[PDB]
Amino acid sequence: SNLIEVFVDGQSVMVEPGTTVLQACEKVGMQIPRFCYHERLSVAGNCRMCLVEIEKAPKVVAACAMPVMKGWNILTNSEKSKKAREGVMEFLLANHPLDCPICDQGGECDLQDQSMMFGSDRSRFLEGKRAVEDKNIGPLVKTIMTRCIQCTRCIRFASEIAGVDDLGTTGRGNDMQVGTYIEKMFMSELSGNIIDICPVGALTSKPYAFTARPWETRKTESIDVMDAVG
Amino acid sequence: APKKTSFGSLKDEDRIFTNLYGRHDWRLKGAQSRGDWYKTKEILLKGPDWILGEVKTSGLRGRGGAGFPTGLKWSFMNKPSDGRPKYLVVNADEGEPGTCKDREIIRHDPHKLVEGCLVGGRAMGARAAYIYIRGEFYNEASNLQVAIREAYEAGLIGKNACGSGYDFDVFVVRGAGAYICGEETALIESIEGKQGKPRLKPPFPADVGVFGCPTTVANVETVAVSPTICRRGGAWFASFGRERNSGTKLFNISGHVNHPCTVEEEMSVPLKELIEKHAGGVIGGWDNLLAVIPGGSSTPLIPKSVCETVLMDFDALVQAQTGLGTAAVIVMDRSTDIVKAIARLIEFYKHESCGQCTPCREGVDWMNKVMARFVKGDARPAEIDSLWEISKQIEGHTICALGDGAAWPVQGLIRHFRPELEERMQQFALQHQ
Amino acid sequence: RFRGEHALRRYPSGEERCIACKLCEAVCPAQAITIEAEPRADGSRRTTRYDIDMTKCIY
Amino acid sequence: FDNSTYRNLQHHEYSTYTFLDLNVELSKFRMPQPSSGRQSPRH
Amino acid sequence: GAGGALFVHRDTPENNPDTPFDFTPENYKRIEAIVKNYPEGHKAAAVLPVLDLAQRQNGWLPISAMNKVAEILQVPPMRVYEVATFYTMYNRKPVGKYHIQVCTTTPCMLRNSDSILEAIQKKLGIKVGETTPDKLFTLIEVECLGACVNAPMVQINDNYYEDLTPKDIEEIIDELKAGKIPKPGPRSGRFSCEPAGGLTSLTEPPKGPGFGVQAGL
Ligand SMILES: NC(=O)C1=CN([C@@H]2O[C@H](COP(=O)(O)OP(=O)(O)OC[C@H]3O[C@@H](n4cnc5c(N)ncnc54)[C@H](O)[C@@H]3O)[C@@H](O)[C@H]2O)C=CC1
Ligand SMILES: Cc1cc2nc3c(=O)[nH]c(=O)nc-3n(C[C@H](O)[C@H](O)[C@H](O)COP(=O)(O)O)c2cc1C
Ligand code: SF4
Ligand code: SF4
Ligand code: SF4
Ligand code: SF4
Ligand code: SF4
Ligand code: FES
Ligand code: FES
Ligand SMILES: [Mg+2]
Repeated sequence: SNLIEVFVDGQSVMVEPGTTVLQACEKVGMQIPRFCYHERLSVAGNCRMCLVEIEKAPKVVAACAMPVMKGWNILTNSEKSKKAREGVMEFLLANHPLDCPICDQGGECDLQDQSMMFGSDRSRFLEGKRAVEDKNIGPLVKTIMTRCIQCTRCIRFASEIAGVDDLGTTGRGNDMQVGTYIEKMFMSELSGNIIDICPVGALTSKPYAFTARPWETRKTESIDVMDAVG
Repeated sequence: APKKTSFGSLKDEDRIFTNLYGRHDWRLKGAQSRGDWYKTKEILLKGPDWILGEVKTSGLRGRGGAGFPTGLKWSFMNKPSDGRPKYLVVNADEGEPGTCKDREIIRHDPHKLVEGCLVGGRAMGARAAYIYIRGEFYNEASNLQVAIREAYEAGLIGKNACGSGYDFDVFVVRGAGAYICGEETALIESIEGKQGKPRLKPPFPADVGVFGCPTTVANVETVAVSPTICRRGGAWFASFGRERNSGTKLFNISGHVNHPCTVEEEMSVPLKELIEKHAGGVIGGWDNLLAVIPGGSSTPLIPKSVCETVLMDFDALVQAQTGLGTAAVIVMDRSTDIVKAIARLIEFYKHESCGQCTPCREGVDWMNKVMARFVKGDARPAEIDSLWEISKQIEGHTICALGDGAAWPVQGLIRHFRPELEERMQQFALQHQ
Repeated sequence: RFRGEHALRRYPSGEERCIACKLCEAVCPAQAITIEAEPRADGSRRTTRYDIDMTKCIY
Repeated sequence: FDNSTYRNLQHHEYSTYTFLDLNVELSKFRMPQPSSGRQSPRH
Repeated sequence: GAGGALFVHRDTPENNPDTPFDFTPENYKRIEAIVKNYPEGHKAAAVLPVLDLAQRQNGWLPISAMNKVAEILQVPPMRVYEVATFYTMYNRKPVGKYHIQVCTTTPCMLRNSDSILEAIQKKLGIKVGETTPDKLFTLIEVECLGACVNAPMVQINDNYYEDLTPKDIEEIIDELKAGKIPKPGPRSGRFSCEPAGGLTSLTEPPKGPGFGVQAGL
């Protein structure tokens, strides 16, 4: 019908018009590395971790934002894609603090896992690191802003899902920061979710702080009784 | 005879910007007697297709720096209306170091720009023109507003704009000190009241632009020449410069030259002739020359070995591995610290990044720190190649082309002046051990 | 390099070095280490339980 | 015909509100603005 | 080097949400004129000019000014905070009556911009971030101002002063102190972007209208 045929690593698949490269790769069961893309938030394209090579194209495209074109051949494991991921991980880790033993994200960190899976194993960064002051946005969400990778997921969630425009970015370039710019409590009935969507330990649970690590926990799938939504 | 080979000597009878030096009335009356606002109604009545054709025949390429063919790019808005208004945006940011052409066009020939806006909007089918000017150009913006006011009073714009039947508005919006707002999508975002952060493409502005409506972003120089090309014709404009390098060009010659200035010249003029004729040559003679940045800070620099025989057009400078850029020549003689100049450019780019995307926001600051250490000699030779790779990672992996403009000067310095870097490192090690 | 009885060390200031990362508890092949942690009164990341079962330990 | 004189001295007499005053003056000749159909994107 | 300015706001007795700020009625007329340019339903597009207008009346931007702009345009205040902290021409701290901005980028530096910077520093007795105790001057360094051909150049409260020399920069300061205003433009007998002597081109009388017009038009 209106489906168009595209190839992921030389394999044919039929996709709806306007489907992004990331979703087409997901159709064959391949997950493109990401930091800023969330399928329930608006597309940002800022992290640049999802860059992939299209066959017979010199420039890598951002898979999370670029719509697939008919007859395209994505190449998710080519040398160009791997080197793009390695470079982007390198830039992400350049200013990141050596906080894993004290970070609550420790065993649940998308940054850690994607560094292990797609990045290099070494640092060639020989400068000093940037450090930023902490923000206080209430008693529920602990804030350690140095860890922020500037994904902007928190800003998009608060604006679009929660309906609040309290979060934003001040400054520009290296000094750009995520916050409220004033002493404000990000208080809302859906606020705690910004802990889940934040990929790093920049936003963590204050009640949960330091108590457990993810590998020791046992998971019981259950239902909530705090209201009638279930 | 066709296919000329020695370009770079054109008289004042063929210069579009006749009031470049502001020696003549900058107001409407002046422009009118200088040839401005002539047969505008006839041009408007010829229709968008005829106007688009003239731009196409001329071979006009974007003077903002990228050199994309203007006719094809303007033809992207020749679609029928979809219920959304159409807009033309004039890029008057002029943030590139070494570049001062748009400032002079705005302050001394504003009516050329206003008429160019009218004709371009007619070609695109646009409804109004937004002129985004630099915030630091307060007097230039005020002169522009005076020109637009006297054009409105004389019926040259606004309702029916002429005896034409076409309604067109011209608005001037001032930025607030942001070089990134020169990028077309970042400019669009700054017009809409947001941070000047570039968008991802696709969509291109011809599909979703300002206020979400079809938009075309054109450089002030590109827009200004639009009416002269229409009256003179596409064939006349082309008759200058090499193939695919047609027309005239404004050049800003600055740095270590005897008479820094700006001048209109044929496109394919050799660099040496341009420097020694209009700028008075390099202080200390032509043999005192060390390096030249031909197109503003975003382009890689070239050494004296190349500068003596290279032409000043897009393809020629591409073959020299640098690029024409904004045609902003910065000259540095054998008396300057070549590493310090590149380090200052990298510091400018570090201070001008918008911070949206990871490779720019992190790697340009990283390159700034590495380059500041290179200036002293703190580093080791094994870092030079390392620095090269850092630039490669940044280039082509960022949303915006500011990352390219940050990574290209470093690549040029490493490609042409590596031994100076190595000897600086050796000296620092010698007196530090 | 000799491996003997276990000990928990301090910084020269007298502050404990352990920050309750639980890497020792994760790596221990005998599961001899038991750790419980909470924020200290001054907000520090410190342990409230740190046990080693010396008859489980393989040293 | 004198090409040795720089006429451009209008800007010397420009004050802080000159640009905005010209904007207010030009607000009269303007065509009616198009509307998206909302008061705001949050309406 | 590093920016120096902080991108968080901490309340002070002189800068808090209750600091008195309001537009003049004339500024409200100007705000209405500014708002009208943009399409209906896209009123926010006026954040950039109106904010600037506030700074043109007050001198700087207190947090109350940002709140007032946000309330007038019905934009969330954090959006105005983003705009204010992004653009470098917005003053989130008080400045002197005269804001001296000297360009130090590469084309401007190659023509001895450091000489101008040191001359200003020794004339005013302040550094490249400080304000004179009389609260008349504030000196900072800026990137390329687009007046590279006229380098070294300085920008003061919307006036460019170009082709500067140490003696020249000092006199402008003297003229600004004694209650006069100096004429902007080059300070070397140039008054243009022209070559410093000779006028290599644009010497012929300008051509009359319709001179090069093509046939059939
Ligand atoms: N005039 C100044 O002060 C400055 C100029 N520049 C120059 O800007 C250049 C880079 O600008 P970019 O826009 O990133 O280059 P680009 O090649 O990506 O595009 C330039 C123009 O062509 C249009 N375009 C390109 N491909 C298109 C397509 N497939 N469909 C429709 N439209 C298309 C773009 O919309 C844009 O208007 C640089 O070469 C730099 O020299 C940079 C800084 C300042
Ligand atoms: C960081 C950056 C800054 C830019 N600044 C300007 C500018 O100040 N003026 C301009 O005309 N183009 C500037 N450009 C290039 C614009 O993309 C260009 O103007 C646009 O594509 C249309 O220009 P054209 O008329 O030459 O095709 C800039 C590009 C980048 C990446
Ligand atoms: S966020 Fe992840 S990478 Fe960063 S310190 Fe915490 S665990 Fe380590
Ligand atoms: S705090 Fe977390 S979600 Fe918010 S921008 Fe930083 S990394 Fe992204
Ligand atoms: S390349 Fe730099 S200026 Fe361009 S979008 Fe990315 S961070 Fe912003
Ligand atoms: S929990 Fe174990 S590994 Fe972590 S700091 Fe304490 S003793 Fe060391
Ligand atoms: S078995 Fe003993 S020595 Fe080995 S990791 Fe466990 S506690 Fe340490
Ligand atoms: S996931 Fe695509 S740019 Fe971040
Ligand atoms: S470098 Fe000084 S004005 Fe351009
Ligand atoms: Mg988190």
